[PDB]
Amino acid sequence: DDDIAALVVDNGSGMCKAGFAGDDAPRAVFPSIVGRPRHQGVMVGMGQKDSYVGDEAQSKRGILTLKYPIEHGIVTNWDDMEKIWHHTFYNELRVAPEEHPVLLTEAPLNPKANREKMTQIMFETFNTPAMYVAIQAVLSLYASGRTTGIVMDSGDGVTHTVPIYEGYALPHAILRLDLAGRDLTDYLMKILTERGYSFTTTAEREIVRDIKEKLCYVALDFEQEMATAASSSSLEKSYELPDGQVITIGNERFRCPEALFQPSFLGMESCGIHETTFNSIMKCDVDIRKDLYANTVLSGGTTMYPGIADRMQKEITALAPSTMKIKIIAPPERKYSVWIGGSILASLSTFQQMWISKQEYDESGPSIVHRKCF
Amino acid sequence: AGWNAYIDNLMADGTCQDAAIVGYKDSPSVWAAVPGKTFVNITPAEVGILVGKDRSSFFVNGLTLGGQKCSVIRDSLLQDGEFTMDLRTKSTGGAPTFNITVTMTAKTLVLLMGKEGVHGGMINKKCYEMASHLRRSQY
Ligand SMILES: Nc1ncnc2c1ncn2[C@@H]1O[C@H](COP(=O)(O)OP(=O)(O)OP(=O)(O)O)[C@@H](O)[C@H]1O
Ligand SMILES: [Sr+2]
Repeated sequence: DDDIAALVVDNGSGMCKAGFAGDDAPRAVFPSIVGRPRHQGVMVGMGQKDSYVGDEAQSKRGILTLKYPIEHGIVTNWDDMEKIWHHTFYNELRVAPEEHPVLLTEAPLNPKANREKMTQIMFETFNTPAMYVAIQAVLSLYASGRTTGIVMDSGDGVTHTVPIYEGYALPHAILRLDLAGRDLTDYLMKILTERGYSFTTTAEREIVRDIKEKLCYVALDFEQEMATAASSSSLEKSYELPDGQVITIGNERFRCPEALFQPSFLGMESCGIHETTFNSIMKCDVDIRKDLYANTVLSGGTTMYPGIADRMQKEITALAPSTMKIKIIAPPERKYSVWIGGSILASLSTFQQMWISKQEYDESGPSIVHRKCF
Repeated sequence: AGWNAYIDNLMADGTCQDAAIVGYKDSPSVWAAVPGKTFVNITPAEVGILVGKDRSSFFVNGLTLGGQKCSVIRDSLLQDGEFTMDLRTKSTGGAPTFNITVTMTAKTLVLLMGKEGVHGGMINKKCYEMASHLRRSQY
């Protein structure tokens, strides 16, 4: 009951969500950036603070230089990830690390030495009673109330299709696609600027993020949808600049998420998202495939587009053997699946016999993460 | 009593339901196994699969251990300083399934099956600590 409860920390490329096990939603969701002034700064209503972290650095992003620790799901910068975590405990949840076990999540296929460095930091640097590292797609599955299935996880920096047999991700059949939400904010701004629009001032580079999230749609049939842009009337919608000015968006709204299905739109040779779910399924055990088609779960902010469940269904139904029951699952709380799957898991009395304890870390060293976290 | 001290050891704390030591060298041969359970029955063919040069078709096709069918979850059996392959058992007719780790030491293959509800990591960690004690023995 609150003070004592593990803290679930979900470490996303664009966003971090952190809270307490047994809770329904993340208590702190924040931007995954560290921003240092690159000109000796400090407001005189703060210490000589030259790294702002999370959202208090979003609102000075324009005056600051921002480093992204997590990248395509993997941590590229270890002291700036250390900063983020210190801010998670000591400023966002207002917690003490040495009294709470932590469940940290991690990327499917996360490099060996990364798993060990986050075991390392957490134990030696934050003196954690215990910890566990779960793959993100597997907590998306548990939170839908399922144990076998394949999750299609699309965040800001990566997409993976993960087949899971009985709570265990099958690493050989995991496939990674480096095209997710940022790729789609970027491509939206270029097709909007191609229409002679002007997103010239800093804040307003972040104003394409809201058009993208507010007006984009996934088309069932891109082709009959494009001529159901030329039979206009109802497709153009408008967006208002801070500047007072107006935007009008039409074929762009559905042409943006389409780069997920056809990454040729982006200039990428990659298969789209519908083929990658199908190619992980083909790499799995012959006797669980029928289970993986019946349990295709989508999770992550980039899966929030209207039409994506239907269009994912339509498309997997075309590649799949002519009989498979294909059940695409798209729980309405799926921007937060990885965090509430971990909150469930780290609250079961089941889980306390599943952590790596301070004792064990001493006993073994950092290597033990490979043994116990699968 | 010999290799049996390892297996009665593995079994000591009521998390496993089976254990076995298998010389994979020359003709594979079980050297100690929990009597009358599955691994007492492992065979050369299946050993050949566990230590096979083809490290991939066991992912689609599956493998049997005893006559028990099993999905391969991780395989880092032949990989240095890893030595483990982790497996889960396939069911029919609703029966429970079970995690398995196999650890290759210099000569031995130590396998150990969890009871229902025990998590793949307890097994991996336990079967690996036991096997360490084979590898630091020229076994
Ligand atoms: N309604 C929406 N439509 C489209 N995209 C959305 C919507 N809501 C959020 N997003 C996008 O989802 C992304 C954030 O999702 P998410 O929290 O899953 O990613 P992340 O965890 O930070 O990244 P990663 O998996 O790469 O680690 C952002 O790019 C955001 O623009
Ligand atoms: Sr994520």
